Amino acid sequence: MPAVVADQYLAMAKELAASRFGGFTKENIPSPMAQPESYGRDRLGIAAVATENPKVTLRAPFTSEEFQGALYAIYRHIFGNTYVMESERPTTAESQL
Amino acid sequence: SRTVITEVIATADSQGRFLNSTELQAAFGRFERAVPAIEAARALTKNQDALVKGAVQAVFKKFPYVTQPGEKGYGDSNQAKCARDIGYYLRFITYSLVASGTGPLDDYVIAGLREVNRAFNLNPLWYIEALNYIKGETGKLLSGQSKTEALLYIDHAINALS
Amino acid sequence: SRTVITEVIATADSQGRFLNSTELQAAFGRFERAVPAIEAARALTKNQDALVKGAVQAVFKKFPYVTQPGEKGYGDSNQAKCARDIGYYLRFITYSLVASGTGPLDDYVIAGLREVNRAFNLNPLWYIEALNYIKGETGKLLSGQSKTEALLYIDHAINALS
Amino acid sequence: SRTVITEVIATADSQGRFLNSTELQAAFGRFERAVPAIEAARALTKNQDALVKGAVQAVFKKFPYVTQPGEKGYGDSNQAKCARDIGYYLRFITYSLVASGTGPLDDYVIAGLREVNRAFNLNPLWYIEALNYIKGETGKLLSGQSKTEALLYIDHAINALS
Amino acid sequence: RIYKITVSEAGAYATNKHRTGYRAPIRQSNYTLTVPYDRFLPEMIRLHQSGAKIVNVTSV
Amino acid sequence: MNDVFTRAIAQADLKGSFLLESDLDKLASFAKEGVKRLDAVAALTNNAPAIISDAAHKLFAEQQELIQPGGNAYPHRRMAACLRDMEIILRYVSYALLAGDASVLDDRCLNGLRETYNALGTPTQSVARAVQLMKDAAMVHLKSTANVTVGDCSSLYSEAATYFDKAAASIA
Amino acid sequence: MNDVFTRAIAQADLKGSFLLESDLDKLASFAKEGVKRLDAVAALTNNAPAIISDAAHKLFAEQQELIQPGGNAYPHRRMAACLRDMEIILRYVSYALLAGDASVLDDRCLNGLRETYNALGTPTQSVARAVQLMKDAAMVHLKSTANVTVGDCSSLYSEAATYFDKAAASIA
Amino acid sequence: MNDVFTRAIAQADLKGSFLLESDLDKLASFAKEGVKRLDAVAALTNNAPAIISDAAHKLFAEQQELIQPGGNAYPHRRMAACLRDMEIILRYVSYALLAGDASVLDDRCLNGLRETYNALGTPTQSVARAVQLMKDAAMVHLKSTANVTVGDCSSLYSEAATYFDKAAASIA
Ligand SMILES: CCC1=C(C)/C(=C/C2=NC(=C\c3[nH]c(/C=C4\NC(=O)[C@H](C)[C@H]4CC)c(C)c3CCC(=O)O)/C(CCC(=O)O)=C2C)NC1=O
Ligand SMILES: CCC1=C(C)/C(=C/C2=NC(=C\c3[nH]c(/C=C4\NC(=O)[C@H](C)[C@H]4CC)c(C)c3CCC(=O)O)/C(CCC(=O)O)=C2C)NC1=O
Ligand SMILES: CCC1=C(C)/C(=C/C2=NC(=C\c3[nH]c(/C=C4\NC(=O)[C@H](C)[C@H]4CC)c(C)c3CCC(=O)O)/C(CCC(=O)O)=C2C)NC1=O
Ligand SMILES: CCC1=C(C)/C(=C/C2=NC(=C\c3[nH]c(/C=C4\NC(=O)[C@H](C)[C@H]4CC)c(C)c3CCC(=O)O)/C(CCC(=O)O)=C2C)NC1=O
Ligand SMILES: CCC1=C(C)/C(=C/C2=NC(=C\c3[nH]c(/C=C4\NC(=O)[C@H](C)[C@H]4CC)c(C)c3CCC(=O)O)/C(CCC(=O)O)=C2C)NC1=O
Ligand SMILES: CCC1=C(C)/C(=C/C2=NC(=C\c3[nH]c(/C=C4\NC(=O)[C@H](C)[C@H]4CC)c(C)c3CCC(=O)O)/C(CCC(=O)O)=C2C)NC1=O
Ligand SMILES: CCC1=C(C)/C(=C/C2=NC(=C\c3[nH]c(/C=C4\NC(=O)[C@H](C)[C@H]4CC)c(C)c3CCC(=O)O)/C(CCC(=O)O)=C2C)NC1=O
Ligand SMILES: CCC1=C(C)/C(=C/C2=NC(=C\c3[nH]c(/C=C4\NC(=O)[C@H](C)[C@H]4CC)c(C)c3CCC(=O)O)/C(CCC(=O)O)=C2C)NC1=O
Ligand SMILES: CCC1=C(C)/C(=C/C2=NC(=C\c3[nH]c(/C=C4\NC(=O)[C@H](C)[C@H]4CC)c(C)c3CCC(=O)O)/C(CCC(=O)O)=C2C)NC1=O
Repeated sequence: MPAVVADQYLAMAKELAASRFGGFTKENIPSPMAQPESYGRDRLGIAAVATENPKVTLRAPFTSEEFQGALYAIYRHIFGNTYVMESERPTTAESQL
Repeated sequence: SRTVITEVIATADSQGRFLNSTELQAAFGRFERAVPAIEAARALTKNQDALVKGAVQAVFKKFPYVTQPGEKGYGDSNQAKCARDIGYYLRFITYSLVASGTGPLDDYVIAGLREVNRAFNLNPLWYIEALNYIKGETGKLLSGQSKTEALLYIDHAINALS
Repeated sequence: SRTVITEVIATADSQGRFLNSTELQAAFGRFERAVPAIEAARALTKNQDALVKGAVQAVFKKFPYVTQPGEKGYGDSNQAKCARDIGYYLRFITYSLVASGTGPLDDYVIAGLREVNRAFNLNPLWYIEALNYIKGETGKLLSGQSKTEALLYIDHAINALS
Repeated sequence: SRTVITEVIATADSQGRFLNSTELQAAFGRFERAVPAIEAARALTKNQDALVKGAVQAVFKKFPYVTQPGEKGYGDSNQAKCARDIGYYLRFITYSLVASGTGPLDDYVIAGLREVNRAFNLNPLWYIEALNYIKGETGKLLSGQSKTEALLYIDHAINALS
Repeated sequence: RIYKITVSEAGAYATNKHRTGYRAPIRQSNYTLTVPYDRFLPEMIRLHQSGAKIVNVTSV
Repeated sequence: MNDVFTRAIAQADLKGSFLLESDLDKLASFAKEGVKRLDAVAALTNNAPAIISDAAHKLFAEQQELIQPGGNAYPHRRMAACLRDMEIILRYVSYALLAGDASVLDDRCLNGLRETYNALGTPTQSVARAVQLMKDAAMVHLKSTANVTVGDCSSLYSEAATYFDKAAASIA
Repeated sequence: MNDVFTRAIAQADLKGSFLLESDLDKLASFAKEGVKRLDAVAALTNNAPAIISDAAHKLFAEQQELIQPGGNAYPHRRMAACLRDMEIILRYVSYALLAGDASVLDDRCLNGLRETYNALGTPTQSVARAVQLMKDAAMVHLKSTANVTVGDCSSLYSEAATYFDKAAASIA
Repeated sequence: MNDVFTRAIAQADLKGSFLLESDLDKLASFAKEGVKRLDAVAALTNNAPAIISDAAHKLFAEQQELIQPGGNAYPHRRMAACLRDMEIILRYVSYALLAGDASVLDDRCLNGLRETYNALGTPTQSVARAVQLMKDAAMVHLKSTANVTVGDCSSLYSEAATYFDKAAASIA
């Protein structure tokens, strides 16, 4: 029997079905609701504050970078997201910290 | 997801600072690792079907009681779900290899895994055995650096199952 | 100090988790980049005298008023202070190169730099011109990716001053 | 331990006032039908050994593969450890009965149960089956509200294992 | 006045942490909390409620 | 959060006089049936894993788009979230059943729940369906006459039905 | 927040599919141009003070009404917030340039920026002008052949331009 | 924290002198063996549950006092604490192996562990024995030449032994 389709299209079909486990079955179809795992936090814009930014923890001994990053996170949370100027920065409180 | 580039960017951002030399060297390391990781992803994608069917048979061999009726692995639907699950695991391992991070595995598999396993009484030893077969086979499908990358991610999944 | 290994350990530790693929990829990138970095450290260590002398002379060329009576560059004690400070900057730059990270420059120079310079009325632009001279001379001293490593560290110092 | 008397006092101290009507007579609610609980504890204590042996046999019947060589069930030592674990559960059920509170269960069994079973690869379904057997046997050994009391505590442990 | 309270968490605290859980990272047993006079009583009441045992209390 | 007694007391206070003899008869009858009420709350508490496993299995049988790639229960994270929500809503229904009032359920559980699901992209109709299935399994367990003295408890079954139906209606 | 790799992974996951051969080829091409990407990111990072300085100089030369009494950059506090905003936008542009995806901008940098500027009464056209001037100043440092290997980095130029245009278009 | 590079830098900073040629040579050698170090760290990490399981099984075979009622690890919560402590000490040993300096282990954890174990009533000898058994278990995985290029890594074995033994000395 002569070929019914060109080999390029057979290759395309084979490699489309190769990227599925089981190829194309009724049981293994993608969900019509095409939601990624990060759909909700991405559409809400809360991905950064809810999952991505780590919880900043500071213990009794620490290096310089740990201290400075802790201070940045603290000022960006406690003072809202408002710009705190250098004249407003509390020095004695962080010396005690 | 939590990959090298994304960790770099997020750690720098939460500290309100640009990307420094260390962060760029991490990115450079990721870009160098891309070659063996993507070649391993190619190898595991190409051989996905024999891998998954052999893994299901390995599970049934180490856990013979499962196929008997009245328990989890009896029936075509249950075994089809088994193959689907191991296909999911392999898929997300390939995603991790491509992304050069445990991000896809953590977001899509590791998070909430234990609660789901308890809810449906799916024994983690099943999946550990399937991943062990995948490990043995990728020992024979890959070599050198790609082998090490694939093994890293497979062991990550196994360690997070146990 | 903030190094690649340091960031690896800190990030993996704060989350209470063992090291994994992304973290070891960053460490691998650091160990790979080490060779140009130590090359550059050796090159800068051999030429510290000429580099510091030229940097001081470049600062005096760019800000002639500094040397006039009543200003900061008048007196041999102040000239020695200048050369001493530029030697400190160069030494910490080589430390950053060796550690493969801006940790040494951050801890020993950048932290407290603004208030110290404000207190003693030290102009940052002086140090920026000195570091620009050193940056220019690394090109005639270094070639390849070592030049790039040295330049990122020197530009980090310059940005910290600017 | 989270006893109802304990919760009386804890709520009092948290709200920082004396023991009021609700709280004293909630303690009275305990003091009323403690007698069925004490009788259930006594009945469990006398028939403890037959209960433990029967529960071990029920575990072996529902999970026959376990007894086979190469896994947890094999070995007289593991048989004995099974008996000891079922004895522990029964003892803490009796403690919760006499205390009229689940606190002995939640601190001697439930707290840290999942991590321990995961680290020692102990299937919670074994203990669930043993507890179900003990539930069936307390159904026939115990009558009246006493039985009800016992059953709840047993079921509490079951709900902890799932 | 200022009061330094050296508290060493004990098994009564360990059981509470085993039930409730670590929403915050695990820390060492003994440490000192520096409080004013005004906060002193609520601080002591809270440490008692959590099960923590005070090693001692000093004034300054 | 108020129970049947506090509901009666609030209604009496609004008009501003004592609880009538009919009200006190109602409340005394409630307290007399409170033993059966405790049995019902125990039935819901001991069988929560069974009820929620059954409901989840039925729900992902009827609605397969939830558990397949792209679905809102696809990865383990969202599947665990789904089962967790089932646990929570069953918990608040049992609370309300013990209280004899649905104020705890409405006030603490279902008040911003539709808004949450709408913001997250969660099918509120699927959640309502899950609550209905979970009601059916719960009603199977409530009616169980083993281990418990036999007697009429139709009022309790109807009341638990209203609590689940109110949860479903509030979500959807 | 995604890079190019996690974006491809999310697409393949929505399909339920392993990544295709061609997808892996495009990803390996992205990772092979990675060193040029790193040099571009370092050019943005290292010259940021110069970029913000000359952008601000041009902007306050063009729009003098911003620095007049009653303008929006008049007191030092408003001028300082202006320079902080320019600094932040440049930082997130460099983040996006390293990631290869503009997801960081809309996830983080522009998440509520327009609402912020409308609440504050900031002229968003001036912020668009500032971002455009920062693009102009950045392109000089990106194209700088000095002290890096000579090659074609025009795709990186286009990508940085698109990121700057995205920030400007979201603000205005 | 501190690494071997940072240690050398700190020492050279105390004398106020550049890094001498010999120090540069030693650090370059360390960076050369850093690949083998990464392999050793991955060997410890990838088998952490197996190391903990084998060590705990061997220990509770040795010492039945802890398991039996009244022992320091009798209930499930104290067993879980035991396993978590062994987990943490393995994690810190692996961190120190990656760094090459035990600072990561010495400052955060070991300084307070003596006081914690003394207050809680744990037998420090048993904890030290657990760490030693853990070292013996992890040595087997560090020896394994399967899946890794065969070479000489006795320096890594010696350094890991140093970490484990001096951790135990901190507990012991
Ligand atoms: C996600 C990263 C991020 C961004 C982007 C950000 C922008 C930002 N800019 C702000 C204020 C501001 N932003 C500006 C800048 C504008 N006004 C001038 O006309 C210029 C044309 C223009 C800048 C080029 C000014 C002047 C203010 C102060 C407004 C005021 O105090 O009245 C504020 C309010 C903070 C406060 O005042 O306490 C935010 C949140 N914040 C962030 O955390
Ligand atoms: C909700 C809190 C609460 C209250 C208010 C309370 C009162 C109370 N006390 C009782 C018996 C009693 N109560 C007392 C105590 C008194 N004897 C002496 O005169 C002393 C003044 C005092 C000892 C401190 C005694 C001796 C009995 C009888 C003992 C028995 O029941 O056999 C009874 C049982 C009588 C009945 O119901 O038919 C009640 C209800 N019980 C409670 O649980
Ligand atoms: C006081 C609360 C408490 C409980 C409940 C408890 C259970 C318990 N049983 C254990 C051993 C064991 N337990 C079993 C139980 C199995 N044997 C088979 O016949 C059955 C299918 C099954 C029992 C139903 C086995 C096989 C072991 C030895 C294997 C191992 O170490 O994991 C272990 C590991 C350490 C040891 O005890 O030696 C624990 C923690 N331990 C406690 O301190
Ligand atoms: C994204 C990653 C992901 C994974 C991995 C995943 C696994 C997974 N498999 C499931 C079903 C299942 N999976 C299995 C697997 C078993 N079949 C037996 O032949 C084997 C011994 C064994 C596998 C090795 C079985 C039996 C079920 C049916 C359990 C039931 O009755 O609900 C379920 C319950 C939902 C459903 O009914 O489909 C989940 C969540 N889900 C996910 O979203
Ligand atoms: C630990 C908390 C607690 C429980 C569990 C409890 C159960 C309880 N159920 C009782 C009777 C009863 N229990 C029920 C309830 C059943 N009728 C139908 O079978 C239904 C399936 C089911 C309830 C929906 C009925 C109808 C009675 C008989 C009426 C009565 O004596 O109050 C009694 C009275 C003694 C007896 O007649 O046996 C108790 C104490 N009491 C408590 O304080
Ligand atoms: C309400 C409080 C307030 C103050 C104080 C203020 C000062 C101020 N002066 C500026 C410009 C300037 N100001 C000077 C002042 C210099 N000219 C020389 O004759 C002197 C040696 C020296 C002054 C003693 C110069 C040279 C510039 C231009 C700097 C530049 O464009 O880079 C700028 C930058 C923006 C602009 O171009 O206008 C500010 C913010 N602005 C304010 O809103
Ligand atoms: C520490 C952080 C770090 C950086 C910064 C880094 C940059 C870096 N740039 C490189 C070359 C290069 N750099 C550039 C970029 C420049 N070419 C010019 O035309 C443009 C103005 C400009 C951007 C388009 C180009 C085009 C190459 C050569 C392409 C290639 O290496 O394959 C190389 C390879 C050198 C070689 O193999 O010959 C590296 C490693 N690597 C790092 O680990
Ligand atoms: C920085 C790292 C770090 C360490 C090292 C650490 C040790 C530590 N171990 C603890 C408890 C414990 N640790 C153990 C373990 C011992 N019991 C014996 O059987 C074993 C041989 C041995 C384990 C090797 C036990 C049993 C407890 C519980 C003590 C009790 O409840 O009485 C506690 C009390 C806090 C709690 O249990 O929630 C701490 C702080 N904490 C930390 O944050
Ligand atoms: C992402 C994390 C990562 C890993 C895991 C990694 C492993 C790694 N192992 C290697 C070979 C090697 N691996 C080892 C270590 C083994 N040899 C002995 O059998 C020991 C038992 C054992 C150490 C525990 C050794 C000694 C070499 C030879 C490299 C050399 O010293 O020349 C190499 C260099 C060979 C090449 O790529 O050309 C790498 C990069 N690289 C990475 O970037």
